[PDB]
Amino acid sequence: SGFRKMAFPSGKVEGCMVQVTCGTTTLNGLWLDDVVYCPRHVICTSEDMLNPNYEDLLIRKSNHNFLVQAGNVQLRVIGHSMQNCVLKLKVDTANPKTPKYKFVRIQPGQTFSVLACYNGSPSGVYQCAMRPNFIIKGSFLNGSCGSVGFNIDYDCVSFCYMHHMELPTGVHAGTDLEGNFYGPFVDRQTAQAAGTDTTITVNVLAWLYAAVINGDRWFLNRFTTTLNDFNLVAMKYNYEPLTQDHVDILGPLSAQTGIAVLDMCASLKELLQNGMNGRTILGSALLEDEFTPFDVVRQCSGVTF
Amino acid sequence: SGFRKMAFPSGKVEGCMVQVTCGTTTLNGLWLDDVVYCPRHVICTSEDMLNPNYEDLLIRKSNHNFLVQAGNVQLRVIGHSMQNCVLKLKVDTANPKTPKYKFVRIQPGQTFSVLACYNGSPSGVYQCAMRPNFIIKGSFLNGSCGSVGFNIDYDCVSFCYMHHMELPTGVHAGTDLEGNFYGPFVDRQTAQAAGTDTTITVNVLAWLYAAVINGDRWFLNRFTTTLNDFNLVAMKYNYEPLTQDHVDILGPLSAQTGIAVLDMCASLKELLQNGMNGRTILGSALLEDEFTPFDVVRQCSGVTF
Repeated sequence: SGFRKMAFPSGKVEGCMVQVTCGTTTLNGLWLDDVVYCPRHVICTSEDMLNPNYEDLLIRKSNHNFLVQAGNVQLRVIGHSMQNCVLKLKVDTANPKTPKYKFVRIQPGQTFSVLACYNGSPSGVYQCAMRPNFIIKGSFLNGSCGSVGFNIDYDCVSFCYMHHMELPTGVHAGTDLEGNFYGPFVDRQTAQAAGTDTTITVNVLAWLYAAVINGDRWFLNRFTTTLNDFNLVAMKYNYEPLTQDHVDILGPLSAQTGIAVLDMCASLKELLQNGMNGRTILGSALLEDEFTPFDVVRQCSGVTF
Repeated sequence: SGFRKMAFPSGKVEGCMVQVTCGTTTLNGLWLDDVVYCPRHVICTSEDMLNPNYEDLLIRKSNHNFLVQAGNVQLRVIGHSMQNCVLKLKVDTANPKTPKYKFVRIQPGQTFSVLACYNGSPSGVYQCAMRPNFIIKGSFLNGSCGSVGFNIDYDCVSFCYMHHMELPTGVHAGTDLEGNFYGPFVDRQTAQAAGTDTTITVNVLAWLYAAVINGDRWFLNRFTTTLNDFNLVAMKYNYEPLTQDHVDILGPLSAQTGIAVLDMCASLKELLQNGMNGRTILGSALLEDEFTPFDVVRQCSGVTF
């Protein structure tokens, strides 16, 4: 037993990380089959970033202007094109370590692992949520751009995120692997702000179930509530409203624990109204919202890959 | 910027995980060169675990009684011996994925990554501290035994932990890779308890430095203190006493931030005396002690492997 924020094993992703250099700018790329995916802002100077016309900047770039280095070996780039906010560099060698993979656009509230890289070399790995306002709160230093986020289902890696920007507020923004940004963000150094940060209610509930399963139950109270009643309360605390789908999704946890979803909602309500009074739940003094219901099930039954 | 509890990339360790089965018991082993390391309690029934004589139980086991399976391939076991609380199974094939490695006995307060495995397959990876009372608080389900903890320095993996026991209290105990337990624990299902859980003061300080570097400085106050003064306070809050060595170790962070170690100690003192008043530091409502000073430096400058 015991419950941790756990990333997926990163080996399959490690073998896909390369270094992409164009002009003075170096960042990370993802080498799958004979294509290297990286942020298009690889082509920009720091001055360019204030107001780039990527189409114009791209005109002055040829295949030979993109140095792609996989460990100590130079890849020959035989073609390139822009797809939304990513570059696809066609290279002449298929990555021999290409895993079974998908590209997936994840929903707000869903979680994934980030393999933070610099100069195409991995630094570390950690679990993240795509927040309701479409930012993530990661750890991304200079050079980290092109680092990816992913899930694994057995042998298949689903890539969902590529890092592109740190906003003035210190939060992080990026795209799916087709290069469309999560949220309204653009690949320009301007004032952009994320909206109100809201908590992923369904995730908090899952985490409370994980707690109970693990012996933390001091927070279980004698009340129940209704979806509408609970949601009134959720609104005030900037919690995402809870829907019947969310309830359905929590069913297996409800069943395992014998605690009806709405009874757990009532426990959550008291916690929002009265706080934790200096206590903890699974070694946290606040309500953790970076575990999905599936994450909880996955850990609590020990699914492997 | 931004600051996360980050594990080391796990690829190098993944390629060393196997499944060890003896009788009805299956767990994980670490395959390095031509040796598989696993917990000796692989040889025990659940009844045996109440009071095992490992020497006697071992007498009835031959090489052929240990099924070692690396992915889908059976390894031939050509020798076996007991070293403290681990078995070393000599197999006839060197692991072709053996990385540069060391075995190291870590000190209390030091951190490492755990690759949680079941049936020799990885589940996930997360960062841990060896606590002052020699337990870790992990996530280890049935079958997880033999999962390892490690650090990486560039290409060299330093293995420091193998999981063996969950205590009645839900905390976890294990050995170094020579099979000596951290702390007083034994590989028997009896009442054993860890002592008083104390906080790793030097780590809390490092984390406060990480905070400041990242823009969280609301907790900086106008006071300083002395080692002795601070320690009086530390005693009361069950914080490990701070020594001159710890101060020395924090020097680079002191220098980068321009905040003297003893001034940061005074900030910490007020936090212990007055709590956080419902505020957070790097998105935590309590004092995080699972980052070493080196961890902080490592992340804040983006060291790769």
